[PDB]
Amino acid sequence: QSGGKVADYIPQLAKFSPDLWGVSVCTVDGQRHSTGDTKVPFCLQSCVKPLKYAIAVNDLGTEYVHRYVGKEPSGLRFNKLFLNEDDKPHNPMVNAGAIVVTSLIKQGVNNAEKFDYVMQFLNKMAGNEYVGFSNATFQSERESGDRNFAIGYYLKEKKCFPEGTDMVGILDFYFQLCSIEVTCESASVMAATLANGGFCPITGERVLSPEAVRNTLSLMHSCGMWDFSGQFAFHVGLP
Amino acid sequence: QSGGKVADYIPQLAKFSPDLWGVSVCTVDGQRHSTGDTKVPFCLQSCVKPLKYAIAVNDLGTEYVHRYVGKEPSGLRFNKLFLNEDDKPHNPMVNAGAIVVTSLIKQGVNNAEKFDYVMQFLNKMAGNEYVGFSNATFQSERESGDRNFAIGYYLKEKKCFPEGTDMVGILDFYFQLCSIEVTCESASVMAATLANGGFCPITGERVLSPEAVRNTLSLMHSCGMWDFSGQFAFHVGLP
Amino acid sequence: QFLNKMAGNEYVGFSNATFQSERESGDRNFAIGYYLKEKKCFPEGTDMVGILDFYFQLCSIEVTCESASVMAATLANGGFCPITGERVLSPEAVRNTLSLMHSCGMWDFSGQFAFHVGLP
Amino acid sequence: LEDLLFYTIAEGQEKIPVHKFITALKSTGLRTSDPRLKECMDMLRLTLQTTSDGVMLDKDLFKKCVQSNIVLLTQAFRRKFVIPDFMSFTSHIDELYESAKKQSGGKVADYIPQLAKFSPDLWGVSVCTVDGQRHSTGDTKVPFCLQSCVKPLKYAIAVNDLGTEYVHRYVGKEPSGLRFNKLFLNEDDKPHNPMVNAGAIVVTSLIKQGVNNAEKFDYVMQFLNKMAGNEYVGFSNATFQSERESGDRNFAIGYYLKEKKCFPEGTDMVGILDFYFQLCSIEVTCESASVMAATLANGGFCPITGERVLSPEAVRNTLSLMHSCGMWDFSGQFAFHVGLPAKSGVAGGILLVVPNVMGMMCWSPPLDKMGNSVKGIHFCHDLVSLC
Ligand SMILES: NC(=O)CC[C@H](N)C(=O)O
Repeated sequence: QSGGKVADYIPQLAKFSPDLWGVSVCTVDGQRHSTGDTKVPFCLQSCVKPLKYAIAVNDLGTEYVHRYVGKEPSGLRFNKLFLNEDDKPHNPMVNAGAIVVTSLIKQGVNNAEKFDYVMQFLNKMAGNEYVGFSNATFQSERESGDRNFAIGYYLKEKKCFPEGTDMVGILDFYFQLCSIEVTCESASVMAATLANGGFCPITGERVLSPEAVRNTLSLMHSCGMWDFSGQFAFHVGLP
Repeated sequence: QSGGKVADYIPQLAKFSPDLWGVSVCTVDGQRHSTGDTKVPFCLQSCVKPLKYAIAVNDLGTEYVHRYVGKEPSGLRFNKLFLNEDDKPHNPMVNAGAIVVTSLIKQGVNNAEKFDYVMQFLNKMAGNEYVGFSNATFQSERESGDRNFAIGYYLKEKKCFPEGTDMVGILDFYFQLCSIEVTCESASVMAATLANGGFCPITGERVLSPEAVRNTLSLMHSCGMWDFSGQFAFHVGLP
Repeated sequence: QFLNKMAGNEYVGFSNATFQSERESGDRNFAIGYYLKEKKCFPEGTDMVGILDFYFQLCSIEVTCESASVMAATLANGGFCPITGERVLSPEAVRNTLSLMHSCGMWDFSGQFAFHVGLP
Repeated sequence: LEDLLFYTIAEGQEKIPVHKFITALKSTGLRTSDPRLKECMDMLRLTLQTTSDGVMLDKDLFKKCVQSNIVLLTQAFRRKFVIPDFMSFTSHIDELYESAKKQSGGKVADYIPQLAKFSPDLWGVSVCTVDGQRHSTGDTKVPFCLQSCVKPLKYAIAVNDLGTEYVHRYVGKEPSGLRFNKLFLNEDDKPHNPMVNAGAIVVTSLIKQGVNNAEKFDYVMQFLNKMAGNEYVGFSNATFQSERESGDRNFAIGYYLKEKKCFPEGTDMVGILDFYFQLCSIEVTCESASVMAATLANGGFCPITGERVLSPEAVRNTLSLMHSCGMWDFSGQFAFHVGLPAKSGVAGGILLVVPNVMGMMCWSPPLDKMGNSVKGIHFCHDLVSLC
């Protein structure tokens, strides 16, 4: 297959060649295998949202997490800015829900220790694999991502944020979470910890509560593919 | 629980008592059990749509069925009048998709044989149980149902109908299909034929193809509960 | 300076108290500005944040009713100040802004205002 | 010519096992992950699955297979490298490591609270030579930030890209004699040298002035990766979120420089300051940083790749600047006792350079009151006293 249309916005993402292709496999027990360009690092744009939702749930309880976000598919593009009948984001998967669930994690703590905590937790989840940070793609999407700023200002205007929260710092933190880079082999440990009962497939450590894993699996099955989620559940039927 | 708000439109449907409540259960093997007032007949409004979708798929092939209807959730009420980017209904569960899939079932033959055909399939699925027809709720919702007429005329204006199809007759046939009434015990035989691989749990015969059963099960799991489908999959996770 | 020329050197102040507010609390305007920046409907080489702050400053100007009586009177004339008689606005600009105020100068109430009052 | 050295490795037998071939290769100090011998390494890999003998290499296969690395292997296996008897050198390094482990020091980090989380007993030393010999001990695999140790590197980048006259049009080349946090300029209202914070800010203001930060960081990271031989050059975002909400002396210095109008025309101070924080937030390991200070120990040529990175003029200029004022107020004492071009930082790293011989890296989170690691200074003193 050929496809095309790599990336127009975020010009740092457009520098990748279109013929890059790699697939990594890791099972629950530890059986792993990879082919292609699996050693090349790449960013984790929008793929960290189920992970950060799991972190927020495991830290704060699902009722307190869903006090501010819904659990329904939006039915439109993730860039489209609108709320439900209750003036809330539709799901954590879309940009508004991602911003709100970034607001929940460690509300009384500054950005540096928040990033340190989430990076330590994700490294524990990854079995101390390679988890980097592409600062080149963080300088981009910050000076060029304008739709996310509009969504954040709309959410601040609708007063859907938790009290005593700065919108600009939370949006920058969300950009930092989106700017995390992993390889395909390192991301094979991802989607395997939550494929298990919250335990790491390699180290066997206790990482996530089973409730958080079940909730994020249900959310990925429901609206984990934007408008293509219905067709994906119809044909593939996998989270 | 109490609830409230029985039915505003379809004034024939508003005559039911608010404390009326019963549950019937039937399994794949054949054993069944029911409690309460299960013998009382009631209309199958908006519940026959997975059944008619299964009939249409089993008779026409899923590619020809989905040539006109998409397979994505809408995210809004079933009475809402809008289409997707491709000027098509989002899914067969909403009213527009139901109208389009009723337009496909035996398009070359008039209503008199079409109703007999779908009633024969419904009786074969039900194992010759009670499948009645509440004419009182068919005379109502035809003189008072106005949103369906607007939706059908919008679909005709968008030219999403098959060639050589009358809008008014197909809409009347859709009303007739929605006006079919069954009891709780009789409807318990339904949703068990498609719980099996298309085989009737009572007669042991074959009714539906496994592909049609899988397709309608996936669609009902995805967007079979309107805007509450996401919450239903989150909490219950059953079609 | 030009608005003072239009006002005939009347009282035109600047309420800084209402400028500090609506800057830390006006969030819908920021969303609109970022949406316009995302849609690329700005002139080339223009900073969105500074332009939005300038727009807030223009909205933060304060005048009295007597000073605002000279307002809507230079443009009620042929662009000349009713008091000083100086050349202020070109007649084309006055005609265009009068037509725009007559058309959509009252938000959703503009149609009813033109139906009943029928004045810009 | 490879046959005689292969027979010298051999004891008379024509067939030599691969286990014997990898034996004593570590004695030569050349690691197996060198891209120069990546042809030979890929040869060994492909012959390991397909040999039909089991762990064998044979003379004639070695003769026919090696087609581009004859010179390097001949220089390596006849002890033609600049540092012979590498076992004695590693024993000396281990003895100095054991001697330096006795000291305690203290005062790890007060400001940048993310930097204060490091263990005070962490200690590691990495060594790399010009030819390609390398050896590391201790905690050499732990990543750490390159705070103030990237300033000679960015100065070399700026000089190599802009010319020394254009670089020094804005920055002087004299030591200051005070701390790097001190806010003052020279008689001509210019930063004293690129090593202190003001000079670092001004030289970050010069690199690709017409391009935004997104491509500037990619450019400097490409140069750093070419210098490091595609080793681990990461980015610690945790220490970049800190030192931005808590680093106030740098903001005051930047505003003072903006007031003095020493910046190039059409430059935004805040963006350049953020880019400077990003440049100082780059993290590396001791092994990865050992590849650095060896490219500039050579004539701008990377010891691992063998390619060309920097002009010799830039290398000479940054070596002279590191020799002159590479240790803040301790530069005079360091030249008096050690007399080698080295650069320190608030992280704890020491970029000790021996010109045309070998490069080093010493990591110690505890710091002196002046701004240098106590263990690294003691290690350098013991090294210059012994060898
Ligand atoms: N040694 C250093 O000062 C490192 C530079 C760093 N930006 C700081 O101001 O701390």
